[PDB]
Amino acid sequence: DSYLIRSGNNFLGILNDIKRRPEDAANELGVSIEEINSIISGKQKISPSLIEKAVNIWPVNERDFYIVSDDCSSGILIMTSQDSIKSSRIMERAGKPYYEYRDTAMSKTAPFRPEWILELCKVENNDPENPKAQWNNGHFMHQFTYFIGEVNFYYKDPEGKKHVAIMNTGDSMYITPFTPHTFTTRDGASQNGLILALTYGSKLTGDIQQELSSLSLDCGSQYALDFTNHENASLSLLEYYFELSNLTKEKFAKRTNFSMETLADFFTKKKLPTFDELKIIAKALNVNSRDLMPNDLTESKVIVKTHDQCDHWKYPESGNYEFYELASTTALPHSKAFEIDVSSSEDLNLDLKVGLHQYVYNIGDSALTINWNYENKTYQKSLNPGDSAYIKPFVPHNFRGNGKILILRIGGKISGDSQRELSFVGRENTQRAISETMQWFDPKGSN
Amino acid sequence: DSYLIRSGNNFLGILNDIKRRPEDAANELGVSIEEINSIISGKQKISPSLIEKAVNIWPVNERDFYIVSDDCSSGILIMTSQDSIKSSRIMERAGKPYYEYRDTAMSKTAPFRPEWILELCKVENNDPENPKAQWNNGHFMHQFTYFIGEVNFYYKDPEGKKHVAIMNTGDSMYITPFTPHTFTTRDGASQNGLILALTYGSKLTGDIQQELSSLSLDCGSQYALDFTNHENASLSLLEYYFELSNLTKEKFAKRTNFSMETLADFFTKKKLPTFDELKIIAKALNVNSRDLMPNDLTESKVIVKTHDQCDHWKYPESGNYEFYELASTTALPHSKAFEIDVSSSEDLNLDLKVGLHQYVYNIGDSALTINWNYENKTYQKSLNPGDSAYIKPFVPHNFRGNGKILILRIGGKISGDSQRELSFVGRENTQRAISETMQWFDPKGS
Ligand SMILES: [Fe+3]
Ligand SMILES: [Fe+3]
Ligand SMILES: [Fe+3]
Repeated sequence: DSYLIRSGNNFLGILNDIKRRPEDAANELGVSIEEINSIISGKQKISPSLIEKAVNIWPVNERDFYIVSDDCSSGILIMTSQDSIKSSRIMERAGKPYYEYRDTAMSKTAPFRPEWILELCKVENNDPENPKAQWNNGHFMHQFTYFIGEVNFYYKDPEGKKHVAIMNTGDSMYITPFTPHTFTTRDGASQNGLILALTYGSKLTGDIQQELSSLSLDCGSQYALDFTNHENASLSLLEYYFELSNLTKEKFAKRTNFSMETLADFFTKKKLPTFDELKIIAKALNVNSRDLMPNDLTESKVIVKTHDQCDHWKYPESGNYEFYELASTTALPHSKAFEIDVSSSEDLNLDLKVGLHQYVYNIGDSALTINWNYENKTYQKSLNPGDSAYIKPFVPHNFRGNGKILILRIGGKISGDSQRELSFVGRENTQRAISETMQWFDPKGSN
Repeated sequence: DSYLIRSGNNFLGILNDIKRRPEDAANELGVSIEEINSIISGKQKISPSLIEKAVNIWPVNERDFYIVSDDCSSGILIMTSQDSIKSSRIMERAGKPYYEYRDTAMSKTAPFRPEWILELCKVENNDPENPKAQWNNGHFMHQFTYFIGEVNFYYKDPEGKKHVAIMNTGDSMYITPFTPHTFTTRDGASQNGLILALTYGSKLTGDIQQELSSLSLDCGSQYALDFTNHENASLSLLEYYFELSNLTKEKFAKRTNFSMETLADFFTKKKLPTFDELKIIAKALNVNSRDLMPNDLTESKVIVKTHDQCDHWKYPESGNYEFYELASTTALPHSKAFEIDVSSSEDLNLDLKVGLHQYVYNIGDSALTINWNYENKTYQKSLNPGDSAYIKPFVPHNFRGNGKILILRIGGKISGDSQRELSFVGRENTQRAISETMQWFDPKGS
């Protein structure tokens, strides 16, 4: 029923945005005003017949009327090791069993696609060209990976040359979307190698992808700027925002009080604008220096990090956890992967809180408890070995017991531009910004 | 239909992301593998029965299966002044007709909601408290406005006080979402005032709004950082990203090699980190300095800009146009509004090209010709007074003749983070990133 309230708020917002009153919707859609008001109030779900009428007269899409179902209303969603076994499926490559996939904790509200994947193909050497390795085409999802056992991680560099990483338990990696890769188990291993492939979408799924799909490939491909290195990224961003301004080079020079030659040094990669120069350039282009800056450095398309390279620290000061910093890339500043040693059993107090989507997997051999609070209610559930969990953003929680967990945090679609826009709109408006509850004007008047 | 091909590609993407082969989808959904392949190849639209079944076993929502119909297949969509009159609706406030709305050029692929709105209520003075002004509640859409005639722009400040800006032809404004406002016509004016309220969504509509809607208000509201001023924005971002790292303050100090007095001055707003210090903080928090940076300055919630205040220049160097920079705010760096005088008769070059959504309205009293190219096909169409058009991003085009146009450019959801991510993925991967066409692996091998 809270689904219907959110669905009614969604329909009301659609009517506000196109400047249609409830009476206007009834007249233009050929339906009674009672049906329109019953949808707005959340009494009756909107029908497929009404949705199709709306697409026919208004610049709205069918997907605008279907909201996301909340499948984790208590704030944390747990999937058992037994349920993961039931979802098992074997995939063959070149006629022999190659992978076993198992689903882990996912939610309709989060972009996680975390896969338990056992490596069924064994190799006799660590040659990256070994023909036993069956390669994929690369895939759309970003992929973080945690290694368990004697796994070989095969991947290609941008030139197409094959590489392999000889991985062991606690190693981790990140691989950029559409980079081909495959995994095997080394011969002589006590058991088959296993990877926890924590794949996810970021800022190219859902609505944004649809906004691109309606563009021609020639136009759409021009959004992809040259970020192959830091200097190219600086010029690509400068050129893009210079084009956005619709200035001439002469007016641009006159506005910044830079010479035409100074500008020429920038656009030919001869000179790089200093921080002070970048701020003047940004003001002239009606943008922020933040908008002209690339990332601080250019990461490799594939990041490999062995466990011995992981920095660690106690958290919090009391020391209930030991955090291990797993593989990462500044190309995804909101993707945080941690290995956490849990050694605390004295209380139920909530010592962890973070504004990101969270996925958990019990990689130890002991059971752990998750305590959390959500909507004025406190919960406590067990996370056994092989169990996984999804945690909504900002939910205060802890982990209790003696064990080890894998955690991946991602920003989803909110972190970054969206979070910043919501902050500018104002904290007093966040509730209405998330879900509209009133018509955009009162016809009786404000007087 | 290219709709069914894109819709099948979308279904393939869903299966790839959950690691389901066509055979895996057939077994779990209880349907034949021919039905699965016929959807993927575009030979048949997926049924509501199959979608409902997919939502019941997989972490997908129904909206994931409905794609956007391309209603602008030529790259530019034109709406006539007559079509705008046909969409007319007069709205009353406090018992009297107050506005006449008319729709202008819109596309299902773009976030524009641009309204032609005639001010039917006339006021006898310029008092912001005048009871004839009928205020709204504020609305979700960002709003740019271009003024035609003797219009009064009423708005409220953050403290709820009422203001009025005495506007005239060529004036423009921006107003932040949910700021209440209304418009009237000044007396003695020869005709009713008109505004072109070019409203639009940016980065809080659709999926982003859905991602927030499933969170409790307590959790969702914590995404809203304190951006009331530049210093508060700097501390808000620093604290948010410090929490993401899950460091203690002590490990943070050891990682940065900063003294505790230096960190304490940051978190109490005594001192703000220098640019060199900000790079050290970002490396320690495993993010970019740009991610820790706020905007350069804090803009007002309402921006008012008269015609006299608009800088202008000839474009290009040869001089087919005179561009006038209308109202703007660095809170939306991808929103660019221009008034353009066109005085070019015979130049073949397509001299305008920009990676943003574009809205055009003929505000002059003369017709203009728009030339453009899209998908290896050159077009030429007329833009009469009162006609409007939507232009897809990166479409090369020009305007020819003698006249005046209003242009609003917005980034939609693409500009910013999404564009940067697509750039990192690589231009050679753009086709599959936009629409996946192959299974993520070949079951026969490499
Ligand atoms: Fe993969
Ligand atoms: Fe408005
Ligand atoms: Fe006057």
